[PDB]
Amino acid sequence: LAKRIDAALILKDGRVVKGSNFENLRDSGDPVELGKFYSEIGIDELSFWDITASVEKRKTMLELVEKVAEQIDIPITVGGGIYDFETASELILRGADKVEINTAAVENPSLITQIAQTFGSQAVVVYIAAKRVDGEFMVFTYSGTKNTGILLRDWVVEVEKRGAGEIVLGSIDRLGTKSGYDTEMIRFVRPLTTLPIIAHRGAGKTEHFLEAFLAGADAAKADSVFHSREIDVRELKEYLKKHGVNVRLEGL
Ligand SMILES: N#Cc1cc([N+](=O)[O-])ccc1O
Repeated sequence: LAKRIDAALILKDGRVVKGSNFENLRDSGDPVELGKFYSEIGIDELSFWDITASVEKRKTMLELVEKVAEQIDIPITVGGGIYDFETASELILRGADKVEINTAAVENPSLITQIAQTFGSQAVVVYIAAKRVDGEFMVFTYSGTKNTGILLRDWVVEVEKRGAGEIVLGSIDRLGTKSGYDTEMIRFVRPLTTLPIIAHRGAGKTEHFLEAFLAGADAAKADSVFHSREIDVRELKEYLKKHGVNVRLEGL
């Protein structure tokens, strides 16, 4: 395939947290206008990740999905507080192409075969959060705090086997850093699974993305780095092409 540049939008109350620095938008903080803007300038897939806990927070997502699905041309993934089949089913049907699950996946791994059987494996993204514990990659859950004792070697083969469509590979050690994708972790996972692998956490500069794809990543996601305008998405794509990565450009 080619390699994707996925962009990720963190939501509270259907708002984009800290918004964005594109002064040309009408509502920097509006996910719909931001998301559709990223789809006009190079992003290949978008993530809508909701940090809302609240009472009517399942509605605010089903709302925004509906508004987003009529407007945005590229694939959309949703995750944030998705713990059961009800919530995913309702989200895919309201307009979500893929639903992300994590803790609920590790706690009942058949929720992914469940979502898969109904909506197709392509609709199921398993986010795996891992950090080194005593020289050994472990899967963590609950926002990367609960050391589940499942080592990643095995979770990556289980996830594939249970029917997931793609994995987001997030290195907890890189949260907030801007040193680069954990390319050791990517290289460690790469032979364990034929599934598409989305690199996440670390991105700080252009060249980090070239590193991520040589480590075997099928895609790289970042967020703040694009919204702050540290890395201009179009620049990022001309670079990746300059040095032999297969990425889709536009050319006007
Ligand atoms: N994808 C993703 C994602 C996950 C987390 N998270 O599992 O805390 C936060 C922000 C994100 O964009």
